[PDB]
Amino acid sequence: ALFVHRDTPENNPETPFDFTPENYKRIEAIVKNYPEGHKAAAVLPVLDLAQRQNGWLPISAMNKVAEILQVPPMRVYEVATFYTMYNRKPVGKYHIQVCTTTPCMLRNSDSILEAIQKKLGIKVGETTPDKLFTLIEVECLGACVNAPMVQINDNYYEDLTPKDIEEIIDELKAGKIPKPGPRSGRFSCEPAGGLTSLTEPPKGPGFGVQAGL
Amino acid sequence: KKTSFGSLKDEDRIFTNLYGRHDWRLKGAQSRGDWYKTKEILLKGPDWILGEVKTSGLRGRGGAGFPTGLKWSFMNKPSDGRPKYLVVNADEGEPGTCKDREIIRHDPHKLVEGCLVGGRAMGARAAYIYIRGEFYNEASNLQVAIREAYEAGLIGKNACGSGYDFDVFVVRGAGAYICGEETALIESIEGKQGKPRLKPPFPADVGVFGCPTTVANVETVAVSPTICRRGGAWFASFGRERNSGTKLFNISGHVNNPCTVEEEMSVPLKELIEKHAGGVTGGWDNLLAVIPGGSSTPLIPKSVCETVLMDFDALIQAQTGLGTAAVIVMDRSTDIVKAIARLIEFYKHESCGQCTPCREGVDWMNKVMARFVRGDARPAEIDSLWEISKQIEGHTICALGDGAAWPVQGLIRHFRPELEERMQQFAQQHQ
Amino acid sequence: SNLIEVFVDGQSVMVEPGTTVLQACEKVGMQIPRFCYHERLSVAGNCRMCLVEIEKAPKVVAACAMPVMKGWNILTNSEKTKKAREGVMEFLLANHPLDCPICDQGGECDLQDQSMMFGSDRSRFLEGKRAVEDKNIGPLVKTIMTRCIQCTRCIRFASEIAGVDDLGTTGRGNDMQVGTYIEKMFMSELSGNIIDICPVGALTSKPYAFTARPWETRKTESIDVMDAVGSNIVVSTRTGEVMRILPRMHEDINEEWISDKTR
Amino acid sequence: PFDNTTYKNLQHHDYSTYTFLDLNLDLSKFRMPQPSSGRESPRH
Ligand SMILES: Cc1cc2nc3c(=O)[nH]c(=O)nc-3n(C[C@H](O)[C@H](O)[C@H](O)COP(=O)(O)O)c2cc1C
Ligand code: SF4
Ligand code: SF4
Ligand code: SF4
Ligand code: FES
Ligand code: FES
Ligand SMILES: [K+]
Repeated sequence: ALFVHRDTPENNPETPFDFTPENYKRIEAIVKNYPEGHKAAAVLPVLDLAQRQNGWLPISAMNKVAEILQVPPMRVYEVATFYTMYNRKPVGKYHIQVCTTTPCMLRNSDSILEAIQKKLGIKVGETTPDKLFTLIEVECLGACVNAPMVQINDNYYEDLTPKDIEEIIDELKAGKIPKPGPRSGRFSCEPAGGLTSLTEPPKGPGFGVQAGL
Repeated sequence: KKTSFGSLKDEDRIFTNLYGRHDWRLKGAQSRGDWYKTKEILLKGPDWILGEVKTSGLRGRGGAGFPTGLKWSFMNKPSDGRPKYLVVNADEGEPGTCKDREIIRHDPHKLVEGCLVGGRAMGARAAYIYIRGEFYNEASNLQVAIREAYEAGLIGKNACGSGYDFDVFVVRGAGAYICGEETALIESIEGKQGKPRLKPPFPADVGVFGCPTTVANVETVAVSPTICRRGGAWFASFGRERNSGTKLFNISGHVNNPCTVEEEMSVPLKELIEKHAGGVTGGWDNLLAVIPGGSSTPLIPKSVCETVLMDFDALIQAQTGLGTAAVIVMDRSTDIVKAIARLIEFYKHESCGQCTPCREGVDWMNKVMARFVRGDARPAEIDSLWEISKQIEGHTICALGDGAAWPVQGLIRHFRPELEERMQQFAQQHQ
Repeated sequence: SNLIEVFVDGQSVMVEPGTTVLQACEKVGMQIPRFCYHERLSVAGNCRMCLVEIEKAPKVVAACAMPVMKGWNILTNSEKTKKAREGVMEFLLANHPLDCPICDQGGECDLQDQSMMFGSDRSRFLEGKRAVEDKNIGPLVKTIMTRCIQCTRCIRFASEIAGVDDLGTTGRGNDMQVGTYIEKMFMSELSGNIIDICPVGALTSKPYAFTARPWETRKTESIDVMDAVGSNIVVSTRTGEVMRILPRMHEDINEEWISDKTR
Repeated sequence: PFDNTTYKNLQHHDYSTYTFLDLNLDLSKFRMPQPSSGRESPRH
């Protein structure tokens, strides 16, 4: 939770990091998305690619990004510490992120958070001793109508109950990969119990098109 | 003129795959009218396109509600050597707001076409779609759609056979609500901390990479092709004057069926909740307060919600705002002070820290609110907290500071007896 | 011809286009309060101490960054302007440490002086304060970073004047911290100038620490001889002893900087 | 026929770590040539 770096044996400038040959090809595509003379715009995508390859960002990964893009290392450090999706410490294989902002709180995200802690035997901010799970609270994840919800790595699990999340964790332990999305009965953001709109077949090309086009 | 608004017919809805029950890919999109006669729209020219958006009365759907036609016309000027860019704000970070998420993943081609048509009106060479990093699957869906548009010749070199070149890049964020603010979004694209810029300069003069830019919300951009196809006069036929069009609403909190739904502008708040969201949990009489347009808008109590309309002017007259039209509903079992206190905690975690009144003031307000939740305070501190909020409001670089102060002002305005009651209880229990 | 007319409290002044509101006020002898603004650094606009009312405009503008428009009447003393200054000062001091007696800036501190001149005379902050850990950036500049007010002057000086991009901000919001992130020494031949431009006692001279107070020093304007540039300096003395060396502004030689050897 | 009872957005259940960036690599061949500020970077 700190924003200063202290070198340890496992996180120092000589900790091994380098992009794989495939990831170097992907970097060229990232950098080519921006005008020439403004390579620094690639710091965010490239820094995230380093985390995806490595799981987290040691100081050596941040230094490598600075070198590739020819930006001062401090400017990479500033980005790494500003945006919360960057892990400057190792995280469990499954980063469980529970939304606890008011819309999810109003629909009992506390029960979801308590259910996870009881099952995994850990508190918020901790990693399990097996290093498979890390748990944290996050702010609104943009799925408020599907509250309460969690994000585990790249996926959303929605309309959770204490029973649903415990099943999702059991699948993760088993090595299966649960399907994302609502766990309540509906498919996405439609009202439960029946569509109140979009029931009719949509109009085809040219419907209602003004004259003159 | 209409007296009442609502009951939008399916034939008049713009986001016809809102729930993802039809193919979101190009074939499904075209069968639903997307990418139809885009060439003819492009060959009409930027002035014709800008006229249609002006006539439609469309206003920004990102929260501030600026008249879109006028805003996009800032780009309609001769080039000076620099490229020009459209930046689509898909950061969708306001608590309660999840409308843009459904557009991106279920109707991606509406957004892509909107970039081309919207970018054409500004004379932009490319669109940078900034999507919050947490929306990974939605970003991948959009990337698949963009590849389909490229492969079909609908964008890129000679887009839609129109002789206009246009690219559409997707850049992901890395976890910051402040990156939805238009200038902080630009800074993030440039590889810096998402810290908003002062104005002037304005983005239309100096924006992303220092070039003329327009930042537009996903919903604003995604409705532009339809407005051009069906005309601005069709769009302006919905809602009150200066409150035109349809609107995506998110209804969450203490309702029976929390959902996203498209509905006419100026629909009554009560009808929206009861007709689409299945009513307040425990009945309308169980309603306590509603946040009508995302966490940044002041709450309104049940008495105001009886008759208020959901449009820009009606909610302003009710001392709040339409915002993103994210309706958060709280029934009478809610601890209203805790609910608002949690929102100030959110703003404390999202403040970029750049400027003094929000770096220090929001954190200060957060500490007072936490004491107010427990009642561990004196009533004289309520007026003090009101004054602190007014010292943040209007004195910061960006509107996040305004957005943290307004919810506090809403709580004090309508629930001061509740705050004083909590303090009186604490004093006795701790006497 | 090119100049445009603006008004400072009703007094007409002719200024060139691009002149900021703050510069227009300084044409009639009014110094707008500031913290983040420094005329030799790039504009930042983050402290908000320079907010000032423009007549017939509901929102105060950051005078340091806002270009003045033709016909504006800048009210540098209006009730709206004064309340804006009081509010910003209140936020600046809310987490500031009660350090003045032990802080070397005391007596020549812009936070102290602008608090006296533009702030309220008391506190209504009832909470606990922030405390930040100190950074080690070498043997010349002592950091007591709980005193930092996040004005980013040091960052801008290091990047633009010294051409060293080692200082930055890490974290976010109230926890935003100025420093190097990693353990790293700010050894540049101009490093000591960040002591001068830091408005508070966050960055202080290590050799000078605790030895004197500003009011008791005698100032002798003199010249440097450590090189051939001829930088103008002020020799601070007390009771017959040299206590420190300070830059003396000279636009055509050293401006307001000196080298670390001179210092 | 016509159906309105199934979710037709199941492809993303098979997305993986590098899906987004692999697509960005595919899109690279369709882009127009980028503009240039005229220098390698602001520090040149
Ligand atoms: C803290 C903050 C967060 C914001 N987040 C978003 C957002 O997520 N999406 C959005 O469209 N606008 C957001 N905005 C508003 C934008 O700054 C800007 O007004 C909008 O993108 C303009 O688009 P529009 O005119 O089409 O509505 C935010 C503003 C602030 C101050
Ligand atoms: S108001 Fe807050 S988020 Fe906006 S620029 Fe100031 S510190 Fe940053
Ligand atoms: S910096 Fe100024 S206000 Fe702060 S402790 Fe030192 S003398 Fe006092
Ligand atoms: S250390 Fe001093 S100059 Fe640097 S940001 Fe803090 S107060 Fe400003
Ligand atoms: S409040 Fe939890 S997803 Fe929005
Ligand atoms: S001096 Fe203008 S905002 Fe700091
Ligand atoms: K100092």
